[PDB]
Amino acid sequence: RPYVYSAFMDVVKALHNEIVDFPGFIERISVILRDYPDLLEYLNIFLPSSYKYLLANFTLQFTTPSGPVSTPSTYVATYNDLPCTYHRAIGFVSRVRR
Amino acid sequence: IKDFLYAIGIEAKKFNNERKKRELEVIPPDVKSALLPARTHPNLPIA
Amino acid sequence: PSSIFFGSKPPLGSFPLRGIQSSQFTLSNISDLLSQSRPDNNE
Amino acid sequence: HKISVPDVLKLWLVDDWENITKNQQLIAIPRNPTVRAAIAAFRESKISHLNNEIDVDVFEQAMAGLVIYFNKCLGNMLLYRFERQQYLEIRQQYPDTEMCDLYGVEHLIRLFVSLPELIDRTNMDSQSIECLLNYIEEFLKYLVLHKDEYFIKEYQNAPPNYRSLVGV
Amino acid sequence: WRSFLSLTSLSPEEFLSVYNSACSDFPECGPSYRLLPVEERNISCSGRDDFAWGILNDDWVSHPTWASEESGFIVQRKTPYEEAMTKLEEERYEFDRHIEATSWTIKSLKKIQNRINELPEEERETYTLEEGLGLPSKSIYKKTIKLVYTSEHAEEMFKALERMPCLTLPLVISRLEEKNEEWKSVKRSLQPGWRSIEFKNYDKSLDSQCVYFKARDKKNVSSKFLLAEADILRSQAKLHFPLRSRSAFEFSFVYD
Amino acid sequence: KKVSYFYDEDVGNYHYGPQHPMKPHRVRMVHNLVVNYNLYEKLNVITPVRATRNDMTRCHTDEYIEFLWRVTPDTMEKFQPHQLKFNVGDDCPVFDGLYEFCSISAGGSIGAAQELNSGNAEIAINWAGGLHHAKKREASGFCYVNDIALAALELLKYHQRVLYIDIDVHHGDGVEEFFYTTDRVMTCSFHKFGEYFPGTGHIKDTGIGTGKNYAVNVPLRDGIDDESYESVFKPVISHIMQWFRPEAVILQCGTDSLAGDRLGCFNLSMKGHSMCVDFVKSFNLPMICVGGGGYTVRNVARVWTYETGLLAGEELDENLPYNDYLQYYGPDYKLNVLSNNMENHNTRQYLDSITSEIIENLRNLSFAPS
Amino acid sequence: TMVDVWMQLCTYIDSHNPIQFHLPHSISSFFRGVGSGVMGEYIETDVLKHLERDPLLLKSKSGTPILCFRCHKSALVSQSILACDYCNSYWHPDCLNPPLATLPSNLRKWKCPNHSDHVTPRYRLPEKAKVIRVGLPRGFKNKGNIVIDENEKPFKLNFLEQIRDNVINLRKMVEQDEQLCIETFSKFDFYATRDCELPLRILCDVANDNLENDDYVLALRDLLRISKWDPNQPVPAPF
Ligand SMILES: [Zn+2]
Ligand SMILES: [Zn+2]
Ligand SMILES: [Zn+2]
Repeated sequence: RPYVYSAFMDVVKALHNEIVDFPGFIERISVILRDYPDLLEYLNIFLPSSYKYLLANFTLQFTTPSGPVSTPSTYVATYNDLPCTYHRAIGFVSRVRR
Repeated sequence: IKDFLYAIGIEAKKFNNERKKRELEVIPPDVKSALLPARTHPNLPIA
Repeated sequence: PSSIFFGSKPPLGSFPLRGIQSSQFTLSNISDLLSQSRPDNNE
Repeated sequence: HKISVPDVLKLWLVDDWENITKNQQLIAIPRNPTVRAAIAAFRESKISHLNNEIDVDVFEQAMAGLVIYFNKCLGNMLLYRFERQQYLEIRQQYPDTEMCDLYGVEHLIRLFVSLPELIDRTNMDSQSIECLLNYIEEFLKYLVLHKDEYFIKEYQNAPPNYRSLVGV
Repeated sequence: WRSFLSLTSLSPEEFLSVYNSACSDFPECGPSYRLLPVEERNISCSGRDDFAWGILNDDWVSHPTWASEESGFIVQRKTPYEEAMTKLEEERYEFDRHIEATSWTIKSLKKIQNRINELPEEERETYTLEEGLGLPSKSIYKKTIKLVYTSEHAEEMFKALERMPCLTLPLVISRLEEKNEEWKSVKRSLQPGWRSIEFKNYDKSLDSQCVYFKARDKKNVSSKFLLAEADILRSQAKLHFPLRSRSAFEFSFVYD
Repeated sequence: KKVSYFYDEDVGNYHYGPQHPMKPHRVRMVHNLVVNYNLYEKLNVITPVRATRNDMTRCHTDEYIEFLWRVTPDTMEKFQPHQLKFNVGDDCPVFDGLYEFCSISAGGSIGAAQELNSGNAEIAINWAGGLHHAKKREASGFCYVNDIALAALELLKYHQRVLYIDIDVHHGDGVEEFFYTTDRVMTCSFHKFGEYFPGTGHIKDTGIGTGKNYAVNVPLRDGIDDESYESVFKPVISHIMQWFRPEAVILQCGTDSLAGDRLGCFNLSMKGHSMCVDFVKSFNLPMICVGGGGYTVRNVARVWTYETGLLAGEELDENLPYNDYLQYYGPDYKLNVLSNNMENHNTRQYLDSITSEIIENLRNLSFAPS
Repeated sequence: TMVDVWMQLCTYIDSHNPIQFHLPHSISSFFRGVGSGVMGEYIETDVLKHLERDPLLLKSKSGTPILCFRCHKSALVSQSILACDYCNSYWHPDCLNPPLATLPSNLRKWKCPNHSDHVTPRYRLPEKAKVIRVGLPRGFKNKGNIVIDENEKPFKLNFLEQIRDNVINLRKMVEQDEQLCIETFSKFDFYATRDCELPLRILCDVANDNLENDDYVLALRDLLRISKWDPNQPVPAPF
């Protein structure tokens, strides 16, 4: 299945060249279809976010909090954008200060 | 082909010529440009 | 760090978490003009 | 029996055909250069260089025939099916003025270009025919020369109420 | 592509900024708006002020039907079950519209009667109303009187109630009440057939594939389409991976 | 009681024609379900004050409104020419009490705006209104007077920026044409583009003049469902509220985008059509919820009753209580509108492409030097 | 004389029944593309010369495969594909830059985005137009659009040696790339997943960085200030 291989190497190359911003490489596992490469990527991935496989009936990914469950729709092109989080910070600090 | 290579060479040098940006202002909003330590000035004395 | 991972739905009353582009049927949703026009590493 | 229309005028006529028919654009009816005005300008310019009194007379009577035929002809074989609404509106607005004082060179040239097929049915003397046709040729040349002043520059879009009115 | 961007001297950031705006050439006003003549740009609006004139738009008009896209000329074909449900709804609307209009007019005229009757007796005998009886919404009253009586006795009864209200009101209230009771009895007598039609047709009105899936599954079950799928997947793999795809698989099913 | 509910007890008695889709009877259905759910206490009920010719000539022309005041189904034969000039007579039929119905709806909208201005309320509900196809000089699409535009003008007297969100299956052509050249009103409309009624609504219609990038059009294909609509609706509205921060929202809660509609071609349910209202309520901005389309009265009544309850805060029961219109509701008698199958056509690539384009347009308002 | 010509013209016109205008056949058949209609209208003569649109195309009449031009997929990742009526190309109706909501009408020819006539100013050629071959080698003003087609070893290797070598080289490049990336993990995590709380720091404790000041410019451009003093860093109030 050369498509999954090419997709994997493309995602890792994008993470190298800084296009897909590590939350964005942890997802784009819409190519799940198998639990063994995830269990094998365990020992190489570490944030406290190692994947989690419970019977791949559910593929919820760890974090320092309790960890998000995978979305039904595909890992829809989540790239990072700085002005958004900056405006969210402005709003939150204004609210807390008030 | 030989015309486009010469046509783009002149246009490219003209863009690099104007790419050198060194300006000082206070209270224009102009672009999301290269030299904006300006905004540090009007927001500073109050904060 | 938990609310940053699959954040394509803005939660309820907040400005967007992450930005969205297209993925031209690629099975690796990166591949784009972003991919084809970014540095990997007579003319 | 044939005429020599410049290519610029041919292009302009086809562009106006398209604009009025398919794109739903009309011409502002009250013109700044009048049909009578252009007729008088060309008449003055040609007489100022004419040679003998017989030629003066035939040119004068030719111009008179031209203006009377325009005034008698415009509303019968010179407009498209998308302009009859505008025509009746203009007749209601100015029922005392006349077409020679209302319309413009954009329609005078339709008259000129269509003259051959009309002289096809008419069968007067070849001398009169050739005089009139040479006069039309010189007029077309003068218009395409002074394009900048006589011809309109941009067309006008018909409003929704106008389009619902015409509907054809 | 990187070589072309190097020739043009365009950074990838600036290319991504310029792409969406400089690829497709559309007019600035959009593909559906167009400018107006100067004549009809100042039609009267006797209620506007300077603040409204500054904000509202009077220059660019939209295309309702005059472009190549006139309007919606393709009506969505519905399933017979949805059509039956629509017919049922329409029947109910007819009955209920008539009953409720009659009832509303009965109530309004009863209010007028209560006012003029609480009024003492001298003014009771010498009272009068105006054309429309002062109802803020006279259309319902006019329509219901027309319908209940006729296209001919309507004017007679109207003038009668206009001139002599205190005597005429009880009779018209009685007549409207009687006809309303008749309509209500007919509605109660017709209800169970409606319930039956609704029951029989409800679920199939959501089950739209019950009608539209046979003609779409015959294609997937056919053989020519399957062979074509195989061939096109082979071509696609050969175009994508030229070095590989001599060891690839067109289809990989999992049977667990 | 911060929800001001407008309802005139006459609105349900106006009749369009023999078999017409638009029926003002739905407002009466909604009100009966409300009064029997007991929301009448948690709401604030105001019988509206009728509009005037001077109030409607703010957005419409004097000749057009005078025609609407003078027309009658009998004198229509003599008024024939002006009819075909003003678009009244084919799909916007001339019926009894046309001016009265228009006055009721426009008065509801103007009163909602005045309530939001005076501060007596923060949410103002008017279902009789929402006619968003009316234009400056002609009726269109079962609409005669643009109460949305009149309401926006009344809001702008006190508020500096106003957002208008259309989730009717058709384009908000009238309101867009009204506010096409201004930056104080931004019009975001989600609609079905292609071979459909208004014809207008390309992704490229983005305004001209000062109102460049202040019309937002989201075209969609046949058969959108709850998840797809959410994925296109939440990002775009969040980005709008970020870049163009409004002080007041006007939400056209049109329910022809539901499933099983005589004229719509969408697949939303009661939940998918109400997550929109919830997302917009979640910003704590003053808002006017106006009605709109909707041509299947049972679905319309139940969905609008649920949305009224959700704005008031109360979570209504699941069984319909005893009302005078019970038989209208099907063999289940529940407060819900399920979706059908109607295979979708909106691919993720299509939705993502249109969303990215809209986001770039909204961002250009603050990037992109002046 | 021409007086009599005028008399005969007047007699003809007031004797006959009015009709609508049509310019002579010479002017009409002059240009290329233009042509009359059923009711004297102007219609361009570029329509489908063959005669609902077949949504999914898989095989071509020439055996050439049907793959989209931009994404190289096969009309099955998306339920519809489009065939350009001018070149041998196929496009997904979703891959075009403004994605087409509905497929075009099967009457009018459709033109893919890979042609130069989309950005040329329209012109008209006469229908007697000898294609001139311009000899000027460089510097020819040509109005951008009227330049027609720019008219002017068998090895028998038979080995898989180079194919095997290329496969091993690809695997080696992949191995090195994966090694570098999976070592830069545990730092990608820290600098990309906690990146949402450091902005909170430089917002709360208001330290001026470039992006903070750009956000303040964004808020000023939203509020539309003119000439008054900027209030403060935390008190511009689109709160
Ligand atoms: Zn609608
Ligand atoms: Zn494609
Ligand atoms: Zn092509």
